[PDB]
Amino acid sequence: PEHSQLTALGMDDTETPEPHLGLWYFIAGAASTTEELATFDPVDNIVFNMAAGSAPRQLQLRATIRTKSGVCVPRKWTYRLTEDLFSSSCPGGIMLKETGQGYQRFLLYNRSPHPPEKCVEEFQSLTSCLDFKAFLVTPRNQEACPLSS
Amino acid sequence: PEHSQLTALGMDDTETPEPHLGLWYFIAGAASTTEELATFDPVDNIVFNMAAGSAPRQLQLRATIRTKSGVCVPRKWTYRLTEDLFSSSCPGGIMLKETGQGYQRFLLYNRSPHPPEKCVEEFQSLTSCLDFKAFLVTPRNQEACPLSS
Ligand code: NA
Ligand code: NA
Repeated sequence: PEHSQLTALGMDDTETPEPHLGLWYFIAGAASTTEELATFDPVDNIVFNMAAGSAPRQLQLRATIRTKSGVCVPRKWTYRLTEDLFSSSCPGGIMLKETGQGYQRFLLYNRSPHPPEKCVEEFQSLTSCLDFKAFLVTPRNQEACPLSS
Repeated sequence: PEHSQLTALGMDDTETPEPHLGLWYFIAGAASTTEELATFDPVDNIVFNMAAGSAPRQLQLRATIRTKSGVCVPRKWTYRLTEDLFSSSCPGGIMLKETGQGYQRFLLYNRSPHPPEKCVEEFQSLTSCLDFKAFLVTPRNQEACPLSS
């Protein structure tokens, strides 16, 4: 089972509930090339929940993508899990690193659909610092899409 | 001419003189694997100057490495140049990214042989954040070595 790889890189540890409960939102991505972010160009917003993957060391995201054009695309994604920022800039936040052969991207989620702008700024600033200058912030102009139970 | 690649990633812009004049010191390195830093294990300190490389888009470092065992190894290195941190944490600092096929490392220099410890801490913290957890700080217990003119 070859899946894309997630590594938790840091989070706001004071947020509730634990990560496998409740909803998360997709805020922004940073990568070294535009290709590693292009998949998100049609996205307005993403609401999702994270679950343990039944098989070991696995994460499942159940998502509904709100599209810039206004429609909703439901999605169930399975990943392999790997074997400052959130202290003030990003309350309710989590940053993950997505990895497979030939690609890397950093992904910024939040418990809130509209976190304080200084979160995206600090994430941009930090990733830009280390030369991951391809950057994408979801516009989040539209309502979230329905997501099951 | 295939050389290792340097990209200036940020610097304290208030330091004098311009980078191609005066001396610099090697403070620390961060990479994703120990292999990308192993070359520096025998190092106590490095004093060097940076020069334009006569051929275009090229940088030359003339260095003398003080070795942990106490000796001095002179060095002339030629690189290809690419086509927050320093605002407070690292006065006199510069961070570079060294790159070639199959490897990346971030390199921290300073005008001063012993910058304030909160510089190394912020560089460690920032690189560690983005999952570049192989880390090396030169011990700098010994005197710098002589370097020409
Ligand atoms: Na920087
Ligand atoms: Na972090």
